[PDB]
Amino acid sequence: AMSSPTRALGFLYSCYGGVSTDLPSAYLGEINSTTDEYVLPYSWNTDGYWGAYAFNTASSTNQDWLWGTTYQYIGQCYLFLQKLENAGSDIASDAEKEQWRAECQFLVAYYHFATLRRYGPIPITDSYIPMDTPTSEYNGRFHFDYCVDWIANQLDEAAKVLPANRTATNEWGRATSTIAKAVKARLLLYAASPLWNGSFPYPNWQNENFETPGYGKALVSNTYDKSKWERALAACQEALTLATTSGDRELYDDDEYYSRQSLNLPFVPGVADVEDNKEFLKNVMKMRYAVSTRESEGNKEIIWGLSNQFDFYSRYPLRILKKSDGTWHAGYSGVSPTLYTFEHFYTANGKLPEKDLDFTPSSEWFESAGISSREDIIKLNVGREPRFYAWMAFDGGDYGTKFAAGSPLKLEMRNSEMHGYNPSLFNRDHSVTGFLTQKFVDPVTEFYTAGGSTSGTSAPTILFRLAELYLNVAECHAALGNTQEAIDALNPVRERAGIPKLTLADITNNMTIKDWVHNERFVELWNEGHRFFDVRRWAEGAKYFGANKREGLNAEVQSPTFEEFNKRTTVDAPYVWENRMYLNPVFYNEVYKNPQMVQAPGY
Ligand SMILES: [K+]
Ligand SMILES: [K+]
Ligand code: NI
Ligand code: NI
Ligand code: NI
Repeated sequence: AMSSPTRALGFLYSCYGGVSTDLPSAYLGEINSTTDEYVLPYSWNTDGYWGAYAFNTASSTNQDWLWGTTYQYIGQCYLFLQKLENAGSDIASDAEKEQWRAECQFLVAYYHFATLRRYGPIPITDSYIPMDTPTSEYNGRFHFDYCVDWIANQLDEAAKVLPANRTATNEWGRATSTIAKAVKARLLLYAASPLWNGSFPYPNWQNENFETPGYGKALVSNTYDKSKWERALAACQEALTLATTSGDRELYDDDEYYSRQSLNLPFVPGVADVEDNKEFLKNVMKMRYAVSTRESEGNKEIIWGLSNQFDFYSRYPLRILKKSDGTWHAGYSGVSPTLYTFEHFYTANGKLPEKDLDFTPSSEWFESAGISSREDIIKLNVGREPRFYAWMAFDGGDYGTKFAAGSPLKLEMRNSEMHGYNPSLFNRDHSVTGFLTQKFVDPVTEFYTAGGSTSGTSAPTILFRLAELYLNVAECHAALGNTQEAIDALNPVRERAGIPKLTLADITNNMTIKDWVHNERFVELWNEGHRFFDVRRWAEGAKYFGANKREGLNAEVQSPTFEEFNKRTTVDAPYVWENRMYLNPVFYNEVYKNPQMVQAPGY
């Protein structure tokens, strides 16, 4: 696709340039910092787009135009393909051309999907568009179900050609059949969901002067279609089977990496480092490593990951460690897990705290657990599942392993001169809720008194991993009424996390199979850029993202007593949900420039 093999390869490489769009876990990104998982300080709303999307002040002139990027790279793909058709065998063999075409095909499909999941019905662009094209020829949005069918067919075509697995040798992760099928699986699952399968809030939203074959001017189905779940199940089953066979993927299950890295097991309240507790404590560290390790470190769970990194300082506590020069290593402490998060991670028995007969009643959750020398730890934070201690952090508990000059950092969230609220000292920065997260934080992370620090070796940012494929299959079985099979899909994820398996006995009028799947997803994929899309596709924006839903402790008052601090407090920022927020508004200019384009409803 130009004047030499090296040139053409470089051109192909540039086609992958858009895959970091809506990067998971980047704290300024709206798909990350606008959900009920966690909140950022309201004063941080001047930075990035998260504020606009969280508080419903996004508009056609105040938006994240990722559409611009995705169609930019789609064009780059078809431009490549066009040049490659005129390319001789001195550029690439026929077999290699086929590979390159499949890579571009996958990319075009993925880029469309990345646009679809944010904007809804989109124009299908399946060729290079010369800029002297008459505006009357521009495609408008195609009906959502038309879009789904095309993307799915494009992913299936690419999967026929692409290899199922590749060796990780550098930072360029090229497409596989495994990735193609996993994208399709997530696509069809989304398509079968309430928002796109019977619960779209604007049933009369439609095209004005553009037709979709099979649908006329309609844009979204307004009627439940069970066949969508049937096709989603088959797609999810296929993706899982492929990944676990020639994809050579398996859930990360190493219990001893911490040991090979010369680390101590973590402090967990009520679970002392003794022989009878080793399994639990080792599960805690396993779950820390599960989302912070390379394939070369032994992780074979990641299906698609990127070299692109995201910031950690935003989740670190305020004062980390006093250097020998008297100044402090410091974090921003802004990523602030909600009570919703602290109430929906499981108990040690694999149940919701509220539902668990063997767990503290909600009336006592904010009382001290009375743990000697760690009296700040409340009862809610004792007796939980390994994933909770792996990924969360709280007053009186530890942050990290080697964090503060080789030792774990004890959190003092009520201390205005350590990790607590104090605008005069820390300016904008503080935990909004009194909690923190340490997900993705490398256990080897260490700040040095002499200055400097290490965050250990870097890890890919996950786009797709295998645990998701289990959860997807589980969700399809649940929708179809296949209760045992839904349970069978959830259980490998539960067992790996060190909580009990579900049986039919666990499925009741107090905890349905759909409850279990959705909560397993909330936990396992926490802060991996899913909750944004999942709450939307489930059409539960009002329920989880609405005004006053977000809660935490009394963490925005200076130097509170234990009793003042530990009180359920509504997060004090103008969060709202309105139905227009299901969709990303189209850039003002695009709506103006394309006569066949319609704006999202309410924008
Ligand atoms: K790989
Ligand atoms: K407890
Ligand atoms: Ni309806
Ligand atoms: Ni209870
Ligand atoms: Ni228009």
